[PDB]
Amino acid sequence: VSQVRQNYHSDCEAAVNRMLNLELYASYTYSSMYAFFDRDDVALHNVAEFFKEHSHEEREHAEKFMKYQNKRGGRVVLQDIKKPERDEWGNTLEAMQAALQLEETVNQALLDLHKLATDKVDPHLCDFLESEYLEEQVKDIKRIGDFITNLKRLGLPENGMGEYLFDKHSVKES
Amino acid sequence: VSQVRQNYHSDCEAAVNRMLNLELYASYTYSSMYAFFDRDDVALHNVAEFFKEHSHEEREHAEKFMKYQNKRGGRVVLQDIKKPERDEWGNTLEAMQAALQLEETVNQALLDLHKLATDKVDPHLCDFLESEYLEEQVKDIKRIGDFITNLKRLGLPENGMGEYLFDKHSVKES
Amino acid sequence: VSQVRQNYHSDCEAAVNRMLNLELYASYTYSSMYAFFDRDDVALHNVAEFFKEHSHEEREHAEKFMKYQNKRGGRVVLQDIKKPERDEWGNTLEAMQAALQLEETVNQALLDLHKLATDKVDPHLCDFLESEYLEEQVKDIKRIGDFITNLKRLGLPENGMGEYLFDKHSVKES
Amino acid sequence: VSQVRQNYHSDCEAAVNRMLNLELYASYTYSSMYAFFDRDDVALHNVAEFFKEHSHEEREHAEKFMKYQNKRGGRVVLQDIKKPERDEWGNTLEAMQAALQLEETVNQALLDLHKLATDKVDPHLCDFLESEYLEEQVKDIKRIGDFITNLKRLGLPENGMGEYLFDKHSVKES
Ligand SMILES: [Cl-]
Ligand SMILES: [Cl-]
Ligand SMILES: [Cl-]
Ligand SMILES: [Cl-]
Ligand SMILES: [Cl-]
Ligand SMILES: [Cl-]
Ligand SMILES: [Cl-]
Ligand SMILES: [Cl-]
Ligand SMILES: [Cl-]
Ligand SMILES: [Cl-]
Ligand SMILES: [Cl-]
Ligand SMILES: [Cl-]
Ligand SMILES: [Cl-]
Ligand SMILES: [Cl-]
Ligand SMILES: [Cl-]
Ligand SMILES: [Cl-]
Ligand SMILES: [Cl-]
Ligand SMILES: [Cl-]
Ligand SMILES: [Cl-]
Ligand SMILES: [Cl-]
Ligand SMILES: [Cl-]
Ligand SMILES: [Cl-]
Ligand SMILES: [Cl-]
Ligand SMILES: [Cl-]
Ligand SMILES: [Cl-]
Ligand SMILES: [Cl-]
Ligand SMILES: [Cl-]
Ligand SMILES: [Cl-]
Ligand SMILES: [Cl-]
Ligand SMILES: [Cl-]
Ligand SMILES: [Cl-]
Ligand SMILES: [Cl-]
Ligand SMILES: [Cl-]
Ligand SMILES: [Cl-]
Ligand SMILES: [Cl-]
Ligand SMILES: [Cl-]
Ligand SMILES: [Cl-]
Ligand SMILES: [Cl-]
Ligand SMILES: [Cl-]
Ligand SMILES: [Cl-]
Ligand SMILES: [Cl-]
Ligand SMILES: [Cl-]
Ligand SMILES: [Cl-]
Ligand SMILES: [Cl-]
Ligand SMILES: [Mg+2]
Ligand SMILES: [Mg+2]
Ligand SMILES: [Mg+2]
Ligand SMILES: [Mg+2]
Ligand SMILES: [Mg+2]
Ligand SMILES: [Mg+2]
Ligand SMILES: [Mg+2]
Ligand SMILES: [Mg+2]
Ligand SMILES: [Mg+2]
Ligand SMILES: [Mg+2]
Ligand SMILES: [Mg+2]
Ligand SMILES: [Mg+2]
Ligand SMILES: [Mg+2]
Ligand SMILES: [Mg+2]
Ligand SMILES: [Mg+2]
Ligand SMILES: [Mg+2]
Ligand SMILES: [Mg+2]
Ligand SMILES: [Mg+2]
Ligand SMILES: [Mg+2]
Ligand SMILES: [Mg+2]
Ligand SMILES: [Mg+2]
Ligand SMILES: [Mg+2]
Ligand SMILES: [Mg+2]
Ligand SMILES: [Mg+2]
Ligand SMILES: [Mg+2]
Ligand SMILES: [Mg+2]
Ligand SMILES: [Mg+2]
Ligand SMILES: [Mg+2]
Ligand SMILES: [Mg+2]
Ligand SMILES: [Mg+2]
Ligand SMILES: [Mg+2]
Ligand SMILES: [Mg+2]
Ligand SMILES: [Mg+2]
Ligand SMILES: [Mg+2]
Ligand SMILES: [Mg+2]
Ligand SMILES: [Mg+2]
Repeated sequence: VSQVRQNYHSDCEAAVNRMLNLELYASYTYSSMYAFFDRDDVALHNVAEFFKEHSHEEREHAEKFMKYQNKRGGRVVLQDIKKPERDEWGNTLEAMQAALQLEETVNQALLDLHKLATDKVDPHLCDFLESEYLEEQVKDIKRIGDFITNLKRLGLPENGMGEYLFDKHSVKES
Repeated sequence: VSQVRQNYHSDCEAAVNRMLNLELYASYTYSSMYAFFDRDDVALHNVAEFFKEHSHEEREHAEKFMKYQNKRGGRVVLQDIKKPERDEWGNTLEAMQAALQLEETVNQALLDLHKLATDKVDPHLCDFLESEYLEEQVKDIKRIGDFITNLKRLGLPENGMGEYLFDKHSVKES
Repeated sequence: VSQVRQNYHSDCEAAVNRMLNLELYASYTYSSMYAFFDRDDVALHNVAEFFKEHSHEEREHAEKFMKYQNKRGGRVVLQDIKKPERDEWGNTLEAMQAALQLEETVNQALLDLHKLATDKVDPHLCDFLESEYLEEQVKDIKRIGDFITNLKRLGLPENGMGEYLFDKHSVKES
Repeated sequence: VSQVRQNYHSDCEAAVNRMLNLELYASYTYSSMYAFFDRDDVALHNVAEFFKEHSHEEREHAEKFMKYQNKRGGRVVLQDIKKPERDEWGNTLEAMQAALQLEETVNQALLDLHKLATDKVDPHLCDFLESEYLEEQVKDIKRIGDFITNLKRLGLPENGMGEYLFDKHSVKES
């Protein structure tokens, strides 16, 4: 047993490792989206850079779980990072719809971990999730939902001019 | 009778309280518009912020009537602030049309108060309305009429791309 | 159902709308206090400005609930904003006593919402209340209790010189 | 007839000369108050300086009527400036009560001149009064009423400590 370990349940330790893996998985999916939108036959570079930044964010969130695990005296255990579900992402609407689902999946895992931390009476883990994850998750989901509404408004998937304009005006110029 | 009161008719005092209530009512309607355009299924954030700023303006104009009332030795009497007529506002065109009607209503109440102040030979109240309200009212009505013309030009309500572009180009970026 | 909605109970959504209304109600009561202390026959302008600032704070806290509601995919539903319980507020002691009761009422509604969020296993709503409301509420209650103790010390309600001095020294010069 | 004169009734010209005299009269009364509060056996120097500043303000307002008269092609006609009604002013309360009455008298003369300008269809004279006089008059009356309320609160005329404190805290330090 680690000399620092206190009030840290084995189940929470294991769930933190799973959460670490899921954040790496999410980062990898966003990287795939980046590379798709960077293609010469897709060529929406502001959308591409949005996904690249989100890939970096998810990787940072993985690293935070690693640091957390060690702070509590748990032990980081890594597994394979599964490739993304798709090799190509259709268009900006399809990608953002997939991003929404991914954020919802990550959010459910965070909420499930909070339930487990609550069940095991671990307020430090509860605080960690609430302070570092749950609100930024809600913000990201809201942003992507807002995007989807605008892409539909712009006539995606059929309206290429709409898709062009989204890339110029809804995501930051890169 | 207040020690400061001079040339201030009871009818004007009461009409100032009604005007205070109407400005609060107007502020509340603009707040509702703000919240509508902030929805994830509406998501026109520059339009939303336009209405939020107008809500704050109308609240400031209410406060100015309160300060006025006391300066003249009248007594502020508050009533309920009625909820807005609608819970949802359709789209940017419908909202701006409602905003135009609201500004016209507020303008008519201001013009009616000026008539009353004139009838009661109250030049200080006349000056107040002319200097602090009537011209800014005309400017706001003109701005919103200009907006409506452009929203029609852009093909509202059917043309979502038009609605998107209005939000990017006609209202200030927030 | 909103595309962003996750782990958000209908009961919580409705309680958030009620909380929004209560903050608007509170703002309106403080506005009334402002106008009372601004009267020529009351004329305690630092006290007046204290209440004006608190009215603006409560309105900002209402706006935060609106933004919250939309972030979670709930729907803002507005009701009338009831006028304050009194048209005149006696003196600084009576007003501060009413302010204390109002803050206690708002605090109880916040604590009740936290209980509901807890019952519905909504940690994001719990965090929101804890991070944005509950501590600032405790601070405001403490400040007003401290004020009441000093107003009693100063001999309110009978001691006008005491009331004058409170306005010069206990609330910020405006 | 002056080469510049247009739409300027003889009655208005004469009333402007009377108004000029009244402003000089008012200035002189405030000067008397200044000298009273400067006495070694009165010695309220912030109150004294308040009245001195008001004497200078009223003299500037006289000068503005002179300039007005010439701008319209009327002719400045001066009369004696009557000494103030009192040689000594009692205490701060009595003085402020007299100041209130004086401001009310000046305000009534301004309102009477506005009525005359209205009757003679002189919008330039109306504008002049509204823009340069009527609102600053209302502000001064409000300020002095507020002062009187506070002097009563402080226990004037009997409470010397109250009178001392007013001089330190309600009027600007000179
Ligand atoms: Cl342990
Ligand atoms: Cl423990
Ligand atoms: Cl364990
Ligand atoms: Cl895993
Ligand atoms: Cl596998
Ligand atoms: Cl694929
Ligand atoms: Cl495409
Ligand atoms: Cl967070
Ligand atoms: Cl958006
Ligand atoms: Cl289309
Ligand atoms: Cl957008
Ligand atoms: Cl009157
Ligand atoms: Cl009159
Ligand atoms: Cl009347
Ligand atoms: Cl009303
Ligand atoms: Cl009703
Ligand atoms: Cl509706
Ligand atoms: Cl729309
Ligand atoms: Cl104006
Ligand atoms: Cl325009
Ligand atoms: Cl069209
Ligand atoms: Cl435009
Ligand atoms: Cl839900
Ligand atoms: Cl859940
Ligand atoms: Cl539900
Ligand atoms: Cl309600
Ligand atoms: Cl009711
Ligand atoms: Cl009452
Ligand atoms: Cl009082
Ligand atoms: Cl807080
Ligand atoms: Cl204190
Ligand atoms: Cl006492
Ligand atoms: Cl204090
Ligand atoms: Cl003429
Ligand atoms: Cl003419
Ligand atoms: Cl003539
Ligand atoms: Cl004369
Ligand atoms: Cl004589
Ligand atoms: Cl005398
Ligand atoms: Cl004295
Ligand atoms: Cl003025
Ligand atoms: Cl004062
Ligand atoms: Cl006393
Ligand atoms: Cl004062
Ligand atoms: Mg060891
Ligand atoms: Mg284990
Ligand atoms: Mg595989
Ligand atoms: Mg618990
Ligand atoms: Mg936080
Ligand atoms: Mg984020
Ligand atoms: Mg996120
Ligand atoms: Mg996240
Ligand atoms: Mg463009
Ligand atoms: Mg552009
Ligand atoms: Mg009285
Ligand atoms: Mg009345
Ligand atoms: Mg109703
Ligand atoms: Mg007229
Ligand atoms: Mg103007
Ligand atoms: Mg305006
Ligand atoms: Mg307006
Ligand atoms: Mg207006
Ligand atoms: Mg939907
Ligand atoms: Mg419901
Ligand atoms: Mg009622
Ligand atoms: Mg917390
Ligand atoms: Mg905190
Ligand atoms: Mg606070
Ligand atoms: Mg509070
Ligand atoms: Mg609070
Ligand atoms: Mg002191
Ligand atoms: Mg001091
Ligand atoms: Mg000549
Ligand atoms: Mg003549
Ligand atoms: Mg004589
Ligand atoms: Mg006029
Ligand atoms: Mg003016
Ligand atoms: Mg003045
Ligand atoms: Mg004046
Ligand atoms: Mg004046």
